Amino acid sequence: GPHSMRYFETAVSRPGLEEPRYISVGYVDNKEFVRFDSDAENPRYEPRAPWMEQEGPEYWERETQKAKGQEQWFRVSLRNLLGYYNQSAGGSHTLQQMSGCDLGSDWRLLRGYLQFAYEGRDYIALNEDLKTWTAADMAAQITRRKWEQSGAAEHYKAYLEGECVEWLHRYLKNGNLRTDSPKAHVTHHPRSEVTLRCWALGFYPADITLTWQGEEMELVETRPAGDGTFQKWASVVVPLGKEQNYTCRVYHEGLPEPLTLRWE
Amino acid sequence: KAVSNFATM
Amino acid sequence: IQKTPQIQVYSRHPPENGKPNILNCYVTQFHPPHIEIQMLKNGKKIPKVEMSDMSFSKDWSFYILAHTEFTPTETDTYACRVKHDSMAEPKTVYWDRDM
Repeated sequence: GPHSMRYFETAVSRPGLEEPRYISVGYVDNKEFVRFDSDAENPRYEPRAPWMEQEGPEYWERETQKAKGQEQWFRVSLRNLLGYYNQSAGGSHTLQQMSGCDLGSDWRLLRGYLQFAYEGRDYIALNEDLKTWTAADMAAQITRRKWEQSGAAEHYKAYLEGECVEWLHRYLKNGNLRTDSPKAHVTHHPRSEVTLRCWALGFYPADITLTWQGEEMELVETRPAGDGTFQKWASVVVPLGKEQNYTCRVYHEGLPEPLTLRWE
Repeated sequence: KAVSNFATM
Repeated sequence: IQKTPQIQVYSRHPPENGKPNILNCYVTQFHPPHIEIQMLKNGKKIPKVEMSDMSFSKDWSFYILAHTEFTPTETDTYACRVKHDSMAEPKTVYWDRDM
């Protein structure tokens, strides 16, 4: 199966605060594994899953200094951006980064990622070639030119193809993957006509499809139960007496094949 | 393995 | 610029009156990340509400899960109330045990 690593980083400035708040979250296979928060009493990268406790003290020391370096980088970048957009003092501002790698089932690099947002909107991104930059904003051209002239892309490329892949291999070995199939049931709610609501519960990961049918409806967005698993439902308003004409189908990666269900 | 950025914006 | 929070209120386990459960308030798709979330019983703030750490999605919007222990009853009404700069007034979503 395929694999991935991501670091999602955020710095926020506020009218009062002397220094921005910086938060970094690391993910392996879309599951949080490390976290740094500058608001902590003694800010350090901390493990977020049990399998990371295997890493010794020098690992945490190095990563913590990386994060403190990022915190400085974000502080300076936030200041530079304020200038680029002619934003005055007295506002709140946000700078975000996503970076990392996707591996195929063979554990080889499929794609590197490096994108940034200012005020929640795309600012600059490293293209899939890992050599050139896309920047929409006129203000972002200043940064694009600066990074073209400094050769920033070659260095990010080296990280993405080297370190990102190599350390993801090490984390997949130490973390040795699993999924939880959805348990489904249909509820019955008489109204004017009855609402049949098909429930999917206890599943992981969150990606799932629910359909009602012969031929292909209200729903909710997939939501966390709070215990590591997810929930979803879909409903249809259906004639009283004729509820057996309708069948709910649940598609999830953990299923040997799609579940088919009806009101019983 | 956290990324360490290069040139500032 | 502002993105308005989407809110769902729902229990962790299938609700049964009299039986302790966990009530969730799942707030997504918002920007800026500063937000006030309160969970209410009969219109009054519940004091001991647990808050997930804030995270953001691949579209750069922020999300967070608030939760609290509660015991559903036939007559008590639960809700989540959110204040965010994208909305002039707070937004309240009521728990419906069937949703």
